[PDB]
Amino acid sequence: ARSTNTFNYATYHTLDEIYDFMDLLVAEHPQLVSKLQIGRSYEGRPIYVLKFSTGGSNRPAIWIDLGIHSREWITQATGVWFAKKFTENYGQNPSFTAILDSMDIFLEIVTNPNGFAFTHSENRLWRKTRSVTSSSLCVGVDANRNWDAGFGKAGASSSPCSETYHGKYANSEVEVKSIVDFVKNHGNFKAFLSIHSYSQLLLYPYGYTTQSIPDKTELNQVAKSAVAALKSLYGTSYKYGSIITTIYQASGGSIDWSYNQGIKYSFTFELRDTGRYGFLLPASQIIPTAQETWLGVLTIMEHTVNN
Ligand SMILES: O=C(O)C[C@@H](Cc1ccccc1)C(=O)O
Ligand SMILES: [Zn+2]
Repeated sequence: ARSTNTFNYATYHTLDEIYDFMDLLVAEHPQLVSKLQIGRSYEGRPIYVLKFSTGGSNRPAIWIDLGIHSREWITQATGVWFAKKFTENYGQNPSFTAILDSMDIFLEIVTNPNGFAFTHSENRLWRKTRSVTSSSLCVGVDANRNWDAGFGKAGASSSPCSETYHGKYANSEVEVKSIVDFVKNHGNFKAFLSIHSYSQLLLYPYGYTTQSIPDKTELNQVAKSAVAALKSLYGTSYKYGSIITTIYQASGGSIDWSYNQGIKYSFTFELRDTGRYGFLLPASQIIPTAQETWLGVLTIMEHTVNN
């Protein structure tokens, strides 16, 4: 509340709490972390990315996004945690310190502000954006169906009323469009991670096609390593594989897009649990989720810095 050291990481926060946190952290580590506004959401809320950097030109960078699907509250919670941890581990953890010395990290905690507000406001289980319009009384697009990676194919609904609506066209949602433009403009991203919940999966491309990525052996071996890492803390068991194979065919997904942009290291995480609590994971499992997912992510990032 008064400092990032006083913020309660073991509870779920609202939008303004999260935003105010961002500003604290920036304040406490001005040499390490910047706040960027890459856009504004459908209902005009600012969209923020934290950049963690030790300097340099346009260093290779790591993208992380959380909270694309608003009801997956454990993601935004992990995101806050990550932010602090980056600030904590730099100069303490030799590994993490080798990473930031050579790459930047871009973290988007609340990818989907509007639907986030709406989960607190009115329906806890809202998933989509809050876009309106057209020949529909139904609001919102499945932002993780809106990307230009086999847009509109099977694995997404063309019904506005659908929980998996894909929207009117690829990149129609300003929440997506804004990441698209920013990553295309940066042009030096090496990894692209998107955090979801639940069902404990680590996923690489594709979702939209049966076709194998050419990097399949590496990304699988990376996935494998990551999963092994994560499990090490608390013994949380994760399955890994390509989307379509592991979860289901899904079109217009983040990772397919990123990967098609030449960002080799594209992974999505589906965090705890497996169905016991589902989206309404207990405040008590925040920290132990964050810690373990951490190791998973840190393993991807070391692989990244190394190849
Ligand atoms: O919602 C989730 O957590 C599941 C996620 C499966 C997915 C992963 C990566 C890419 C595309 C689709 C989705 O349905 O968006
Ligand atoms: Zn999701």
